[PDB]
Amino acid sequence: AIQINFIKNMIEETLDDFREACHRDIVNLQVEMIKQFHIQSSEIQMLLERYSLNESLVSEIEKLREENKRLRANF
Amino acid sequence: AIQINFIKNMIEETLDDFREACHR
Amino acid sequence: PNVLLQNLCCRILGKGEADVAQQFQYAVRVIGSNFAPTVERDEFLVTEKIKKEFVRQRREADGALFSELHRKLQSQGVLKNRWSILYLLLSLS
Amino acid sequence: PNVLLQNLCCRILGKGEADVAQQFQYAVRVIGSNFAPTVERDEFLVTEKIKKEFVRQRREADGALFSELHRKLQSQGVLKNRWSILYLLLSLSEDPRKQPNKTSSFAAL
Amino acid sequence: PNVLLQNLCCRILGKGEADVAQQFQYAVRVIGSNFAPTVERDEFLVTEKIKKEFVRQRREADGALFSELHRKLQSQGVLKNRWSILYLLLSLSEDPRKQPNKTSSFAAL
Amino acid sequence: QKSPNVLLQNLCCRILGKGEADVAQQFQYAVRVIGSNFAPTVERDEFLVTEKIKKEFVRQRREADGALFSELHRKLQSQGVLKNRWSILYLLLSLSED
Amino acid sequence: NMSAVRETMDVLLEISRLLNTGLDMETLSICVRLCEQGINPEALSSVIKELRRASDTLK
Amino acid sequence: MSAVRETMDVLLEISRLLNTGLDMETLSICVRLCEQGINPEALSSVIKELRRASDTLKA
Amino acid sequence: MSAVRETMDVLLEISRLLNTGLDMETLSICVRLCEQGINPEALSSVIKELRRASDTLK
Amino acid sequence: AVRETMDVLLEISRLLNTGLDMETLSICVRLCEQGINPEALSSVIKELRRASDTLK
Repeated sequence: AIQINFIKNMIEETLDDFREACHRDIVNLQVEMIKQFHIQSSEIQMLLERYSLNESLVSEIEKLREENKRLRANF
Repeated sequence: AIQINFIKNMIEETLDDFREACHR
Repeated sequence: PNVLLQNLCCRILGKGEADVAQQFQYAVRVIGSNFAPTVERDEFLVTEKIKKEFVRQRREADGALFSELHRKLQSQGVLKNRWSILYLLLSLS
Repeated sequence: PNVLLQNLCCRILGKGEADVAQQFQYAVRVIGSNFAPTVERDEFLVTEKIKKEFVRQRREADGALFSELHRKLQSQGVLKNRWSILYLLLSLSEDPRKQPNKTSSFAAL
Repeated sequence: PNVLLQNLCCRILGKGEADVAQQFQYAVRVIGSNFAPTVERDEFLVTEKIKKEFVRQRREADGALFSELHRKLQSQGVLKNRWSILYLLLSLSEDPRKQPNKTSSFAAL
Repeated sequence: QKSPNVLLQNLCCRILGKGEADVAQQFQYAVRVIGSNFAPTVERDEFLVTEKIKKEFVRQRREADGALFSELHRKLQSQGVLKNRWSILYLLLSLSED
Repeated sequence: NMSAVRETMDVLLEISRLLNTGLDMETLSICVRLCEQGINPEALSSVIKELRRASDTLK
Repeated sequence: MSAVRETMDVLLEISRLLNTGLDMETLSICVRLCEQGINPEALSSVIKELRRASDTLKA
Repeated sequence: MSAVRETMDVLLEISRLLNTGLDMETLSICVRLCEQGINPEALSSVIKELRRASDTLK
Repeated sequence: AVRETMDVLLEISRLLNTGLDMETLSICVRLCEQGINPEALSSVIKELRRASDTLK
């Protein structure tokens, strides 16, 4: 048991070092993941937005307001 | 004490192979 | 809690805002993901793991000094949960 | 930093500048997502590891040779992160007795 | 390869000759991703894992039998893709133990 | 009745401490999680699970309570209403607390 | 039949209490019914922890 | 045609012992894809989702 | 605030031993977050990633 | 400095039976000196080699 107590301690400590280092990495994947969901959600939204509200829409909206008020001006 | 070191050294060898495996 | 999270975010990037709205929203996202502690209220072990890491970096003199600093906190008896802050220091070790 | 990555993509793959696109979007994203280093500033574990690799490839002679060239890098005083190039080489090691998957038109599968 | 994977989908489901389009689309995605398999080529290494697996379900007589079958297999045809088939089967093994739950009410949740 | 859908809602309603229709938003989220597959760490042998529960009792410094657990186990086996004892046993083991 | 199910519940209930649980008898009943109806043990364990956590943030 | 059939037959012997639980026809497709280069890990994964999908459907 | 600062000095020193730059201001804020019973694991994920973001950029 | 180092690194790659180009290693020195994690550097290049294989 004297030989054993020495060995036993060594072994547990190195398996713990492996568990704490591996643990830290898995915290980094999880974080990297969430962050990427944030980034891609910002990106897709932005590229989407430009065309959804494209110039084609903007011009015809603009056109509609100015005309309706000028009409009522002549009535 | 040499007998402890001997076991220590062996254990280190198996953890290194696993580290690189876990890394892959 | 919400504003204490917002303050922290501004301070780490450098004091005063300069388009850090996104970074605060990102941290709100992180805090809404449920993580799970490995040990809870076992402050003594969290000190022991730090020390094992300091031998691991070959920075053993730092490891003697850290023991004095935790013992300081232990005497003062401040309530916040001592384990919470130490667990923060372990992740950054 | 970007310019460097673009030069890696364009050069190896050849000039599509729109057919080397994939690697480039891939590249910026992968490096920007932060993680804390593992196998860093512990060059002793890395040298030993490459020697085992040689031992495995049935080239005992190349391991003593390697050790000599390794010490030659130290004296130059250049290349801040030595470990990272060594780490890279080891990943892509292969034994002289097989060869890993090569196929093309993988999109079809 | 498009034909082969589509036929793969249709066969397993035992029906659906253009209704398995959705499952197909997924399969094309998974295959288009990349892997790094732990143990890459080399016939000895895969045979050793298969024998351990045989012993573990308590099918000893089968472990001994398989080894003759492996030498036979080789003799009948020689590939560089031999290992990929043996590793494929390995991963795709099934345990005899337990019921594999219900599917007659598990569908509904 | 007791269809899966009806039982998962009742569970959510009481544990979240909010009404039936007011736990919906979490109710949908709950369906995705269960319909994404996992596989237990212990897959083979009913005994492998039991010994684990028994080891846990010792660890918590509650040796006496693990003896009591063996006795309960015989009771469960003899009545035979359940045919997936293991699922129930792995599930409480996981939700163990101090 | 009524008696038999009660005893089945009763034994499980004793085990849950020894191991410490936050579930009541009603919820515990529901879990078993899920067990019989299929449902690998890990998915069930996970959905519970996330739902337990969300309740504390709310209250 | 002679060479090919004789590896498959030896291949079907292993599959039934090792408990693959796949069909003959399907295995030939698995082997053709390998010889043309596929990753093994991906290939088992696809098989698995398809397999589970079939059982649920029938009931 | 005086008590919070005193604690904050002790954490600033510990932070030097591991060799991480943190402002004094951030070390005070961490204290508020654990008194409120904030999850230390979410907390660390914030500290790690935003300090690193700041260093790579500059 | 970059070139001198590239020749010694080129010697090592040849021993491992691992093909890398002259150019890759030189760019690598540039990335290191700016700061790159060892995992990242390896991962971009490993994928870039496989991309080149599929492409042709």
